[PDB]
Amino acid sequence: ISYGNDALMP
Amino acid sequence: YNFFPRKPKWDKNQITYRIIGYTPDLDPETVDDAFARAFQVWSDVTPLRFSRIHDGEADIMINFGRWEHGDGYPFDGKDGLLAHAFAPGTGVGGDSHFDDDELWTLGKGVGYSLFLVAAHAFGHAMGLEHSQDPGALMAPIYTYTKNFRLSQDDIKGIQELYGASP
Ligand SMILES: [Ca+2]
Ligand SMILES: [Ca+2]
Ligand SMILES: [Ca+2]
Ligand SMILES: [Zn+2]
Ligand SMILES: [Zn+2]
Repeated sequence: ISYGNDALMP
Repeated sequence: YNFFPRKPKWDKNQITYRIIGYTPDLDPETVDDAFARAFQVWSDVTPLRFSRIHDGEADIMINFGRWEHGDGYPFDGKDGLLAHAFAPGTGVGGDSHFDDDELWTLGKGVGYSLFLVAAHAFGHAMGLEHSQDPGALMAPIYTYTKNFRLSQDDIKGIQELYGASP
């Protein structure tokens, strides 16, 4: 399954 | 492999983490071990060393959450986002949160391996973006496997930020 946009920036 | 814009990374090799909360899905010891092994994936191939603390603000603050959980990046119930993490930086940077509307297991059932998702999430927490290599830990898709091994794409990527241990 996709992780989706789980890569964020502070 | 890929990086976040402007290639953020930790400015030191000694990184602290703290587990602020737990899931009812697994024993706390199993949760702790899952996270420990997820960090070891990365410390295996860099000079990064991860130390747990039980008080104060660690570099990587780890927690479980549901829906809106305090950072304005809400989770979405079961399915969709399984977890997220912030690129290296102060404050919320590095922090890694797991959607407890998912069922956390070690890969079986209508659920997800906490070890595998954490290892992926911690990749982002270290400064890695998603990889176009489908076999990479940092691929944008979750695929379960019984015997995980970090791919060469992941190794090359993480070492381009931090080097290898001498
Ligand atoms: Ca979700
Ligand atoms: Ca942080
Ligand atoms: Ca859960
Ligand atoms: Zn991801
Ligand atoms: Zn969050």
